[PDB]
Amino acid sequence: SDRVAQLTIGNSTITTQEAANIIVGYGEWPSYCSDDDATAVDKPTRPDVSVNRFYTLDTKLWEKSSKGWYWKFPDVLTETGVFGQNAQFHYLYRSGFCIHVQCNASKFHQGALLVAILPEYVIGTVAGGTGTEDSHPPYIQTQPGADGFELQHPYVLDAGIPISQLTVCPHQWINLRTNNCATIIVPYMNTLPFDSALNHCNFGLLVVPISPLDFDQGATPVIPITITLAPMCSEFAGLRQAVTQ
Amino acid sequence: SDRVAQLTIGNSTITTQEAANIIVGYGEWPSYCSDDDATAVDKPTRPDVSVNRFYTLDTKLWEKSSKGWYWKFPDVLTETGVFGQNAQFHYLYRSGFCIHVQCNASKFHQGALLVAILPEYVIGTVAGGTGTEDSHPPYIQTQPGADGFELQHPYVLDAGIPISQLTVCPHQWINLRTNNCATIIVPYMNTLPFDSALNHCNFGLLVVPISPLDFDQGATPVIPITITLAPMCSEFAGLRQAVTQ
Amino acid sequence: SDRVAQLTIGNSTITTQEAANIIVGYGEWPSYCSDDDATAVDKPTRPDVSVNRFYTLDTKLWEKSSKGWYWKFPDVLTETGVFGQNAQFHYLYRSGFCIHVQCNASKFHQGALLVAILPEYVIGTVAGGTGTEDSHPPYIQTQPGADGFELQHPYVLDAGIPISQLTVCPHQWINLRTNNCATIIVPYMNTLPFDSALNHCNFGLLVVPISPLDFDQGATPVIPITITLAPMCSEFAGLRQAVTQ
Amino acid sequence: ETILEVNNVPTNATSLMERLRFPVSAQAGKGELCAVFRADPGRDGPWQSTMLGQLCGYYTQWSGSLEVTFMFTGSFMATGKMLIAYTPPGGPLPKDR
Amino acid sequence: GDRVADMIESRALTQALPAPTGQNTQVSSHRLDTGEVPALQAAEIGASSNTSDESMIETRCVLNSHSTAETTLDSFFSRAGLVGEIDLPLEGTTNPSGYANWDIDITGYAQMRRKVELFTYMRFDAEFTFVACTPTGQVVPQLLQYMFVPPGAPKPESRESLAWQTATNPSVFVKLTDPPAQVSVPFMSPASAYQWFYDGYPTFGEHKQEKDLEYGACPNNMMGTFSVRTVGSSKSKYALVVRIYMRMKHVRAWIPRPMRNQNYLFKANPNYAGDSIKPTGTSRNAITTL
Amino acid sequence: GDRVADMIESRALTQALPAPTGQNTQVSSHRLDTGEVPALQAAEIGASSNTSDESMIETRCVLNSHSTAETTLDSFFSRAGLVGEIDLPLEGTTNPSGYANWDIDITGYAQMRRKVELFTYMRFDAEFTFVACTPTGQVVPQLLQYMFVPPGAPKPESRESLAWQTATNPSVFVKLTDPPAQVSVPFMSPASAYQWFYDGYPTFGEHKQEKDLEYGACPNNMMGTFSVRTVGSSKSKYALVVRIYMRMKHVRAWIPRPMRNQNYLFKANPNYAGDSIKPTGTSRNAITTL
Amino acid sequence: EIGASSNTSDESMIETRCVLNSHSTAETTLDSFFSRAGLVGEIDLPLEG
Amino acid sequence: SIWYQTNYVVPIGAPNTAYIIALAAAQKNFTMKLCKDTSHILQTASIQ
Ligand SMILES: *[C@@H]1O[C@H](CO)[C@@H](O[C@@H]2O[C@H](CO)[C@@H](O[C@@H]3O[C@H](CO[C@H]4O[C@H](CO[C@H]5O[C@H](CO)[C@@H](O)[C@H](O)[C@@H]5O[C@H]5O[C@H](CO)[C@@H](O)[C@H](O)[C@@H]5O)[C@@H](O)[C@H](O[C@H]5O[C@H](CO)[C@@H](O)[C@H](O)[C@@H]5O[C@H]5O[C@H](CO)[C@@H](O)[C@H](O)[C@@H]5O)[C@@H]4O)[C@@H](O)[C@H](O[C@H]4O[C@H](CO)[C@@H](O)[C@H](O)[C@@H]4O[C@H]4O[C@H](CO)[C@@H](O)[C@H](O)[C@@H]4O[C@H]4O[C@H](CO)[C@@H](O)[C@H](O)[C@@H]4O)[C@@H]3O)[C@H](O)[C@H]2NC(C)=O)[C@H](O)[C@H]1NC(C)=O
Ligand SMILES: *[C@@H]1O[C@H](CO)[C@@H](O[C@@H]2O[C@H](CO)[C@@H](O[C@@H]3O[C@H](CO[C@H]4O[C@H](CO[C@H]5O[C@H](CO)[C@@H](O)[C@H](O)[C@@H]5O[C@H]5O[C@H](CO)[C@@H](O)[C@H](O)[C@@H]5O)[C@@H](O)[C@H](O[C@H]5O[C@H](CO)[C@@H](O)[C@H](O)[C@@H]5O[C@H]5O[C@H](CO)[C@@H](O)[C@H](O)[C@@H]5O)[C@@H]4O)[C@@H](O)[C@H](O[C@H]4O[C@H](CO)[C@@H](O)[C@H](O)[C@@H]4O[C@H]4O[C@H](CO)[C@@H](O)[C@H](O)[C@@H]4O[C@H]4O[C@H](CO)[C@@H](O)[C@H](O)[C@@H]4O)[C@@H]3O)[C@H](O)[C@H]2NC(C)=O)[C@H](O)[C@H]1NC(C)=O
Ligand SMILES: *[C@@H]1O[C@H](CO)[C@@H](O[C@@H]2O[C@H](CO)[C@@H](O[C@@H]3O[C@H](CO[C@H]4O[C@H](CO[C@H]5O[C@H](CO)[C@@H](O)[C@H](O)[C@@H]5O[C@H]5O[C@H](CO)[C@@H](O)[C@H](O)[C@@H]5O)[C@@H](O)[C@H](O[C@H]5O[C@H](CO)[C@@H](O)[C@H](O)[C@@H]5O[C@H]5O[C@H](CO)[C@@H](O)[C@H](O)[C@@H]5O)[C@@H]4O)[C@@H](O)[C@H](O[C@H]4O[C@H](CO)[C@@H](O)[C@H](O)[C@@H]4O[C@H]4O[C@H](CO)[C@@H](O)[C@H](O)[C@@H]4O[C@H]4O[C@H](CO)[C@@H](O)[C@H](O)[C@@H]4O)[C@@H]3O)[C@H](O)[C@H]2NC(C)=O)[C@H](O)[C@H]1NC(C)=O
Ligand SMILES: CCO/N=C/c1ccc(OCC[C@@H](C)CCN2CCN(c3ccnc(N)c3)C2=O)cc1
Ligand SMILES: CCO/N=C/c1ccc(OCC[C@@H](C)CCN2CCN(c3ccnc(N)c3)C2=O)cc1
Repeated sequence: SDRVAQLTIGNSTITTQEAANIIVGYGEWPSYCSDDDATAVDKPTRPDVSVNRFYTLDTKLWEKSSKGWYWKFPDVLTETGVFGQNAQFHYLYRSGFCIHVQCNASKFHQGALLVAILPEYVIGTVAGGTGTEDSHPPYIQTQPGADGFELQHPYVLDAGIPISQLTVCPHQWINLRTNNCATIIVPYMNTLPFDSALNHCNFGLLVVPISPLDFDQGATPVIPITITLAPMCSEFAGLRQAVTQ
Repeated sequence: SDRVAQLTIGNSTITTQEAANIIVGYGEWPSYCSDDDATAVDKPTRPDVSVNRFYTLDTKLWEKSSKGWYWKFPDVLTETGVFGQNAQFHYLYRSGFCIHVQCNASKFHQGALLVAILPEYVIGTVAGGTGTEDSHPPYIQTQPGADGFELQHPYVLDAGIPISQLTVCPHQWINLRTNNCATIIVPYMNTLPFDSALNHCNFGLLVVPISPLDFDQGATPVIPITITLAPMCSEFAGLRQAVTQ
Repeated sequence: SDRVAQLTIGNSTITTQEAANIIVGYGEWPSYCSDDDATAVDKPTRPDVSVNRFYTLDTKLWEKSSKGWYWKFPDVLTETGVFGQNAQFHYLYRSGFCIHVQCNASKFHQGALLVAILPEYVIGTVAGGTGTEDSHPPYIQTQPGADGFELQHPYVLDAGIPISQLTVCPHQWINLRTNNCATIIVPYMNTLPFDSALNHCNFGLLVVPISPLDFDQGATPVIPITITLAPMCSEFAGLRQAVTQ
Repeated sequence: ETILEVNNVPTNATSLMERLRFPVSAQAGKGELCAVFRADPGRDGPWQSTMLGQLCGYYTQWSGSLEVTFMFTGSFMATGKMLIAYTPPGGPLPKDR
Repeated sequence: GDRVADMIESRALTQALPAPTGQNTQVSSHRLDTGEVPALQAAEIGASSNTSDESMIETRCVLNSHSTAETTLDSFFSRAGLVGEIDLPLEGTTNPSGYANWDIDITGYAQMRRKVELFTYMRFDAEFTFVACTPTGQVVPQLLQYMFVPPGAPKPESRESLAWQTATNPSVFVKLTDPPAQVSVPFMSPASAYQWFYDGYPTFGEHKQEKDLEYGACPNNMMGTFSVRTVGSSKSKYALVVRIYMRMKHVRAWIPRPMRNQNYLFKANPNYAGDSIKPTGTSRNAITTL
Repeated sequence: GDRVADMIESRALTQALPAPTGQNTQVSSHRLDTGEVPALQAAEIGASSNTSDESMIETRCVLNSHSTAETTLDSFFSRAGLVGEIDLPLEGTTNPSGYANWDIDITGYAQMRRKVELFTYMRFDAEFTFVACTPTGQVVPQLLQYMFVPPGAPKPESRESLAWQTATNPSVFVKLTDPPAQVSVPFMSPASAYQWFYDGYPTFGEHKQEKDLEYGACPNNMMGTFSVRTVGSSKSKYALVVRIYMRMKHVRAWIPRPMRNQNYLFKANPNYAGDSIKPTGTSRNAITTL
Repeated sequence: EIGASSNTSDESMIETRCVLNSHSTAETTLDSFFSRAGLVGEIDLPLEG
Repeated sequence: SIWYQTNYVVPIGAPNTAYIIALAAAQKNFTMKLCKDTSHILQTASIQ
């Protein structure tokens, strides 16, 4: 009654029969902006079906020597579907997300992942190596899009913060002896109630193998990791022509 | 709701998630000596935490050609901890026992054990082979202590009684396809309500592989058997200086 | 009705028929730790008979030129009996003490003693004689055990405090024309409600002849002083393996 | 709950992710020591990675019981039993199980 | 006088139901039902299986009136079995002077010993009977004195001794023309049950090889010495045997245990033949035949 | 769930009466009475004698209105005594670079130490005051930073260190033209009382001669380090002293003990001079004179 | 792997006593952790430089 | 201290070396007091 689930929203459902449990980030569901909070005076659009779908984005192969990946949300979906068309026309934006990452393996493979969220995941550099040149990260390390980006130094998460206490932020583990998926429901976290969808990326989805993959030779050596996400309770405002960046 | 358990008493707990069930020996829990039964007229000591602990004693390796082992209780614990200090100071003694024997294996290993109790397990010898010389067993075969002792002829249990009807006495099986542990709760069985802890050994824990261990070569060849026991409702009387034997 | 007494606790009693009176140190009996005071969250052991006994420890001969002795409690009983076994297994400890010191003499001998308690009796040295070298006392002067230790300079009690105002602390006199024993009941005095029994010695029993022994030659020249003590309301916590020091 | 680094042995920059987890393996024997660590969040050691041990770095004195959770990340069909023993103070590093 | 809440807070699972007859078999029918299965048990629990007849086969209403009174302990043990034999020969080595001290150990013959070794602790009254005769079988006009020597009483050392005055010991004077002397004996042990098995030593101290003779010897079971002499100053002119039969009554037995399958070799120890460990049953050449 | 009667059956003698003034003396007369004697006490009981004035001498009615408020612990201890002195000289050996770490041990001066060593356990709040000046006495326009380093915080190692940023430590910035900086300090110890005497060792293990330095050192009493620097990157042009005065308030003291009579020699140990044990009083040539 | 901190208490792991915990949690609030004046800026106004 | 109680048994085809991740937190009776500055100072030079 906990191992088996089904998440239907929009026209797309996903079934899982070896889940762990759904955690709701910071204990509350995504919701619409109340009139106590809103400052924009134009009526928002709320598509309510066409953008609240599980978008399956990409597939990272996980071998025995991987480091970890990250996806900046919502810039994984400003190139995809009716979410990517409404977020490019409209200046303002708010939504929550239901984030579901699948990674199946046999009952002989082993290894654990820490799929975790963290809001305002800013990216530092190696500062020129020795630490004296103020190098800023490029635009693709900042906002990789639906392609994702691989961590260089996952012990410090490319930001000088340790991964050992990433477990404070909303997370759950995918260890291949127990579960194969990890649902994380995230509300809209930001100070101001709407923001731009092209500039500001509210959070980043860190997916790091902490305990590495291991399997005896003869088993299937290709163990993919696919993340599917669904913008919940999304609404846009401030209509103008299409910007792409 | 039966496969998973937890036995906490004292400051030590043991968890098991592939148990069979707890059997209570002869249908009753260990209890204190009532004033209808007691004959000693000094007030007993009852330590109630410091001696009601799961003492993990030893580790017998079980290979494909083993015979069986036995431990004489309570002489496995007259050398260990605050039980071994209270039983050496005090002449009288009574307690029950919660006896938990672990033996894990993979889902490819096979084999079954008969971990059984029997009260007043007296030990015979081979009578000089042909059966004409009255040989008595030595002190180490009689009371091996926490080291245990291996059975010579397990079909007759070194006492001329067959193991085929050992299943009368309180027992349960560890077959490695179903369970990995076997809890046996034993009350205090003896005629007189207290007795000496150094001379009289109330019962013996026979642990005999009946169906032998078997596994194809490549699996883990070291399959240990560890027994943990907890004196429940123990009380001592008759304080004097320390005897060791 | 005051000269004759009997102190039975545990399985051991002592009779006295020329006592003075029992004084209770600081006006209160030893008691168990209430739940307003306790901070440890494991259930304490309370042996209640096996450790609340009058342990007769040693015998100091008192001649005409003695200085005085001291015993650090409870380190006189961390080598003796079931108290010495429970205090070596358990980290925490609290108890009171009933301290009874016997010294009989004839009706022609004379002399007086000041058997007194004092809590936190720390020991200084002679500072290298002239008083310029920071010498610390050795471990045997600090904690002599059941053997006791003889005072070097009893006028300053080896601590720079005069014996003339030791009479503030709980005490009573053994002058050989009136009494032959001195019962001092001491509660548990320490800041924190339990402490270690191997490191911290709560108080010291100073037994100093102030008025010296005197007798004409022909009388019995051997006048012993034996101290017997009984831990009252003792309880231990924090079970681990045996430390001895 | 927050990742305590019991395996605080490796130090070079290419193997700092080795610290977060410590190995178990098929022993050929009886009761071997897997890992041992100090159980106090103030002392320099394993507890400096957890947020219990770094918010306690701002406070001089702490109290209360504290929990340690061990997640086994092996395969499905690999079983075993581990003994996780907390020794109270005074008692030294234990020599056998 | 406490403020703590730890001290102020500081039983059988089975009920003996009356069962005079074996239980009836109620009518069952077929069942085609998932979910519940009465056949598939778990024998690794260590419980005997509670599967009945009705949930395995279609049965009829059988009113079982078969009594279970023959199988009680008072009907299984109250049969006088041979537990001792005392020889009083005319000339020989074994008791040549017409007295014999037979210490009461009823584990000397393997039919009474085999039954009472099924249980560990037994508490019972007994009535002993002393059938005495010449070794050829015939009865002779000879007077005998049996007497019971408790632990501590003086053992009689000869026929014409002083301990046969029986000032406080119980004694029986029967001649052989009479019927066999039958006396009842109470439960005399200091413990609450005669334990047939005492895994332990009676005395403290170091336990070397010279004093392993005490192993298994409990003083709560050895209840004295039974002495018998031919009443007279002269020697009697008849060789004698005295067979001792005892039946147990008012029996309470505790803690069953496996029944002996190897031959008995000695008294008061379970020593068995080492090279001659025989199987507990008969055998056959193959398993797929009969 | 017990049938035993042993487990189911399993406090101060003195009452604090209010006494604002010393007690009155009621009128007594003579008494010529046998049987009862108020003079003859028994000092071997170990009790102070309860003999009053009235039962030794004919007294008058004296209404004693002498208050006992000056002798309470809050009036005996709430006086600011010198417990520390910190030197910040221009050039020298002892702190030549304008910082000083003085760990808070108030047993360094023998007037405040002598009073608070009367009691064993004391629990108190304190208000420290830091009177700072040039060694000639005059005040100079110099800015100082005091900061309190608890056990575990980084000790500042220089004047221009990073630990002087005081992100969480409490710190006081006062210049010497100002009045003395006075801050109040709570009861900070982990134990329930600052014990002035700890007969024991803090750590376990064997106790050899090399680590007898820990004897008498309790961690519940050492409460950190008080650090002071002249605020600036350059060196200050004024030699400085900082005298620290503390008075105790909200005082609770337990377990009195004899007051020191030998000279103090070191901090945190009662070591005394061995050849120079002086008597606790003055002396006279004979006992029968004055 | 749920991603929840464990709700196992003291009482269901070890035999415990009644401890009335009166240890206050007021020092750990945000208004007591942050209301300390820390050095956040330094401004130099030198004579010549 | 963490001790093997029986073993770590595997079938053929499973990896014979597994990894345990140790997570740690406090209970609900955990309190702290007397706030101070931390022991590590995360700065060496002037932060530019
Ligand atoms: C002029 O001149 C110049 C100079 O020379 C030249 O140049 C050149 O070029 C060429 C061309 O390109 C080249 O060659 C190439 O190479 C490549 C590479 O290699 C390298 O690298 C690798 C990598 O690694 C990785 O991975 C692994 C696993 O796999 C792991 O383990 C590791 O760790 C790593 O990881 C990493 O990375 C990743 C990525 O992804 C990530 O993720 C992670 O994170 C990490 O970081 C490596 O390994 C290698 O190494 C090597 O070396 C070393 C030394 O030191 C050693 O030790 C090792 O062992 C190795 O060796 C081996 O190997 C190799 C291979 O690799 C070989 O060759 C050798 O011999 C040996 O054996 C390196 O470094 C590669 O890849 C390639 O190969 C390919 O090709 C060939 C022909 O061509 C063949 O034969 C092979 O087989 C292969 O094939 C494959 O692949 C493909 C593509 O990919 C595919 O499609 C296919 O299908 C196949 O697959 C298959 O098979 C396999 C087996 O192998 C299996 O597994 C699977 O499943 C399937 O079935 C090539 O070779 C070169 O290099 C250069 N040079 C140099 C010097 O380098 C030029 O050219 C000229 N010009 C003209 C015009 O000519
Ligand atoms: C003078 O002279 C003299 C005369 O010679 C000499 O003497 C000598 O001495 C020496 C020294 O000591 C010796 O040698 C040695 O030996 C030993 C023994 O052997 C024997 O025994 C065995 C046993 O068995 C058992 O077990 C099994 C299993 O394992 C089973 O199956 C069976 O059944 C059994 O069981 C039983 O027992 C048990 C016990 O525990 C119980 O429990 C049960 O119940 C039962 O009862 C046996 O087996 C053997 O056998 C043999 O032989 C036969 C004939 O008949 C055959 O058939 C067989 O097969 C065998 O053979 C094989 O093996 C062997 C071995 O064993 C080899 O050698 C051969 O070659 C073949 O291969 C016998 O009888 C042993 O043990 C040893 O060995 C060792 O060492 C070596 C060198 O030194 C090496 O190389 C090896 O490898 C080994 O090593 C191992 O071990 C160790 C110890 O233990 C360890 O530590 C290590 O680590 C190792 O382990 C490893 O490996 C393995 C493989 O092997 C594996 O498995 C594992 O896992 C790991 O990895 C030695 O060799 C001898 O003996 C003697 N002699 C005679 C004749 O004997 C003297 O010395 C001189 N002097 C001078 C001065 O020099
Ligand atoms: C080489 O060379 C070297 C050099 O010389 C050598 O060395 C040597 O050695 C030796 C041997 O050891 C030695 O000898 C010895 O000595 C010893 C010691 O003496 C010393 O000391 C003492 C002590 O005192 C104490 O005590 C008292 C009482 O008693 C008191 O009074 C005091 O005060 C003191 O007190 C203190 O101490 C204590 C202890 O306990 C404490 O407690 C307290 O607190 C305090 O502090 C002393 O006294 C002495 O003195 C002396 O001297 C002086 C001079 O100045 C004078 O004045 C005096 O008077 C004295 O003298 C006298 O005495 C002596 C004795 O003592 C004599 O001898 C003389 O002659 C005179 O008379 C000193 O200083 C001792 O002890 C010893 O003696 C012993 O022995 C002998 C022989 O041997 C004998 O004869 C004697 O008698 C004795 O005996 C006794 O003892 C024992 C043991 O203890 C016993 O057991 C016995 O039994 C006896 O007892 C008895 O008797 C008695 C009488 O006496 C009585 O009382 C009782 O009761 C009983 O009956 C010895 O002598 C030496 O010294 C060294 N040297 C030098 C110089 O020193 C070497 O050896 C070489 N080598 C080789 C090889 O040879
Ligand atoms: C004129 C007077 O006539 N008197 C007759 C008469 C008859 C019998 C009698 O006492 C009968 C004692 C039996 C009832 C029980 C014998 N028992 C107890 C258990 N035990 C055991 C236990 C463990 N190991 C061994 N070897 C032996 C054993 O042998 C006393 C007096
Ligand atoms: C800007 C920030 O301004 N901060 C000022 C400031 C002032 C004081 C302060 O803490 C005062 C501590 C005292 C009240 C008690 C000192 N105590 C306790 C018992 N003890 C003992 C016990 C046994 N042996 C020895 N040697 C010594 C001892 O010395 C902290 C901070």
